[PDB]
Amino acid sequence: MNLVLMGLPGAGKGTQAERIVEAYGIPHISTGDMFRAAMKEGTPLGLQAKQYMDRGDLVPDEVTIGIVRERLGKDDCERGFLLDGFPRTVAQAEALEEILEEIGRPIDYVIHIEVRQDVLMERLTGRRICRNCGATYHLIFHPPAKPGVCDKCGGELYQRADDNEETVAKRLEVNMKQMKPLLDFYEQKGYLRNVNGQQDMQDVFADVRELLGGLKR
Ligand SMILES: Nc1ncnc2c1ncn2[C@@H]1O[C@H](COP(=O)(O)OP(=O)(O)OP(=O)(O)OP(=O)(O)OP(=O)(O)OC[C@H]2O[C@@H](n3cnc4c(N)ncnc43)[C@H](O)[C@@H]2O)[C@@H](O)[C@H]1O
Ligand SMILES: [Mg+2]
Ligand SMILES: [Zn+2]
Repeated sequence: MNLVLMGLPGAGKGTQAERIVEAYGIPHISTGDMFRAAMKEGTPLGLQAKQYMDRGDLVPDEVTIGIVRERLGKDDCERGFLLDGFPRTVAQAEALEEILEEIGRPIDYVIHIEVRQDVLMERLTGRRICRNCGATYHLIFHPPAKPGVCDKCGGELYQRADDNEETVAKRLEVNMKQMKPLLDFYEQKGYLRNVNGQQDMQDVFADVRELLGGLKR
């Protein structure tokens, strides 16, 4: 299963990714994760990226496409993969089509997790993620068993620097602007599918699973 998740910041892409990866054992490729790792490690790309992320802006396309091209070629992606929050622009999506054509791993479905903007500030400011394994929690909607401790590795949870009210408002604007063109791109391709992301996380996952059920695992 060769999959893309798309959706606004806070829509639940990571939360569903965790469940898809657990159930199907495919690699999770998250450009935000990659950029945050590089930033933590202090690499030149991480430091460049940090500037955009801190503002809530997108990292430029070509560097982003580069890291994805490199990632997607690995042997662990032979039996499927899950792209989470890439592509984010039409240019990214056009480059991805070429990339997948070259290695013979074309997309099965793009899954649009649809959430209205007026619930996303509360989703993002109460988001808490594990420092070690990146497991996602929410202080209201999905708290850990023990406060501040990841249920999966027992790591400490933290608040992403970009999940602050001002940067959230920028991220929503910047990504909303990219959405209609990117949705139209894939709608024209024919394999865009929508999932209502304003349901309990389990019900959202049920809808995702039922869509994936036509694919080989
Ligand atoms: N391709 C690209 N090109 C250019 N730049 C790029 C790029 N990719 C990354 N970047 C750069 O990197 C930055 C960060 O990218 P990124 O890390 O991808 O952050 P984002 O794009 O801001 O998306 P999030 O990861 O913010 O949201 P999500 O949809 O995963 O939601 P979650 O499941 O966590 O859920 C949110 C919260 O709500 C909760 N929740 C989840 N589902 C539900 C539900 N059904 N009900 C209630 N609460 C829920 C969760 O527990 C959690 O607390 C970008 O801003 C940009 O600078
Ligand atoms: Mg994410
Ligand atoms: Zn953890």
